[PDB]
Amino acid sequence: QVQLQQPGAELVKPGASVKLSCKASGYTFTSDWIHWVKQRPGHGLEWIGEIIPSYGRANYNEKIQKKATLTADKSSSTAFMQLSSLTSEDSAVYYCARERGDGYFAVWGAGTTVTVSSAKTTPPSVYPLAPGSAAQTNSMVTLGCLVKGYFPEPVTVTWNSGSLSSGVHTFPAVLQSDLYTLSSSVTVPSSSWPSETVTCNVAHPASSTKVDKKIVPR
Amino acid sequence: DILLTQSPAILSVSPGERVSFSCRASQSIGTDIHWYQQRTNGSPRLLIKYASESISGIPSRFSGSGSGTDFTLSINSVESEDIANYYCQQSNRWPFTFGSGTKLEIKRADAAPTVSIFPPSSEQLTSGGASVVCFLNNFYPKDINVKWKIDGSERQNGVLNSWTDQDSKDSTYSMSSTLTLTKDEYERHNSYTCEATHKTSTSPIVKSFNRN
Amino acid sequence: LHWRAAGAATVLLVIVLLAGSYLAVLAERGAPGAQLITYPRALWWSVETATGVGYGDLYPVTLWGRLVAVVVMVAGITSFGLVTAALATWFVGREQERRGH
Ligand SMILES: CCCCCCCCCO
Ligand SMILES: [K+]
Repeated sequence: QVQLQQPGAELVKPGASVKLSCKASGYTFTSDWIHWVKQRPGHGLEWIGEIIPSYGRANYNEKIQKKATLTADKSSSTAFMQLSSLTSEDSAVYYCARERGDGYFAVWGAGTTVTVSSAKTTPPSVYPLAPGSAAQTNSMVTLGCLVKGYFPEPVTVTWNSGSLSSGVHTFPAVLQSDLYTLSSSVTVPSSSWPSETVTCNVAHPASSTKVDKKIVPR
Repeated sequence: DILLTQSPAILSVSPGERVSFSCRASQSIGTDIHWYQQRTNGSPRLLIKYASESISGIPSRFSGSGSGTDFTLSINSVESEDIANYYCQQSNRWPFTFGSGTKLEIKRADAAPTVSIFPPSSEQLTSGGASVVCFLNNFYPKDINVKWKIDGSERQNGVLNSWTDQDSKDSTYSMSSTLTLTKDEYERHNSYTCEATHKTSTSPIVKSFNRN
Repeated sequence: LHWRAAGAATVLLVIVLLAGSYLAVLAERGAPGAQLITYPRALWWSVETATGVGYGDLYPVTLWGRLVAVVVMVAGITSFGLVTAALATWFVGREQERRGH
């Protein structure tokens, strides 16, 4: 089972604050330390701080500006990270990790994508991508769906509820006029469509929306 | 604070070969180094702990060696799933620190792109918008060019491109070109064309559809 | 009594070794340059401290870390000397039998 559970995304206004969470499961020891790591897009890993839930003691990176405040709830087994007064420089993916007190990070959370802007949350519009009536096909056929006009990052695209993962591409989003847009492709044998259902699932954590779109021929 | 240097930043290896990642510490840290793997959009995953100790669930082709200030991560017979970023981390002195990271890159055989063009959907047109989508999938090398033609004439406005990093299944690349037109603009034209120019072919791979 | 206090010293020493190992990590973390920041080697440090073997591979650099160290030293010194005192009382008693006194 998943040991560390983090929310997908958090939209923050410049100057405001946010409190990220990290619910834990699995084996729990008093020697356990919960760490937080910051990763900016296209950058590397950056240790923010640590905390031992069985005492409430917390340490922080001295080489960076202190934006964080670490707390924990022993009952709900949840670690908290208070980020205050955020700018565009604080926009990154924040991971939480568990250390057994032996130096290494055995398990990581999925990470929370924190976006700092004054723009508004916008759910995505999902449109199907079926081949034209004149397009020929080989042994394989290429389908897809268009995720456009959402904010902020990220979105998770799966095909047939994750049961279909072979031959899938999901392109990085492009930003235009405070709205993101991407596409995802899927390649199945031409003999299996549309005799077998193909559907893309699009989750947008920031708006708590998840939609489905079946890909039927035109 | 302990400084961990990972050179080089990028490693290009052929399929099946043995690769080695380097991690040098600014001072002696014994064997208190740990290795992590991070694929695209994924979270870091522990590969090797304490320089050489193996982790359960990790393929046996991963090994590690070194002590003091010089540490090496080795992948035996590199395959497509190994394409990711690799980080080292020390636990000898507070605070813990990470290396800058090294990206693994596989040089596979040359592959021609699979081009597919997609007309706007019924749902999108209803909202008063029209996006023409073209996929250029599974090609190598990564260098490629896409060209749009509306009714035989080259178009450059309203075209957005997106490239994926190296694929962790076949070591290929893929890009998507999207032409965004208003419903009115889209209805005033007939032929839409996506053209892909790649190393594998002197002639462009062309895909078109008529609005009808 | 001497045998009891010896056994009492041993179990207390073990507790101090465990607690001292835990408290050291808690105190040392947060201070740049500290090496006493993981439990396994902290326990090894605790044994080193209680025995005074003097390998000098690990030592606290903070006030509370050093305070923990002192407790372990004295606990080790008291314990290993209580055992000496217990062994002495044992021999003294046995000598008072082989002379018939
Ligand atoms: C001797 C008892 C001290 C226990 C360790 C306290 C940790 C101090 C952190 O500021
Ligand atoms: K001594």
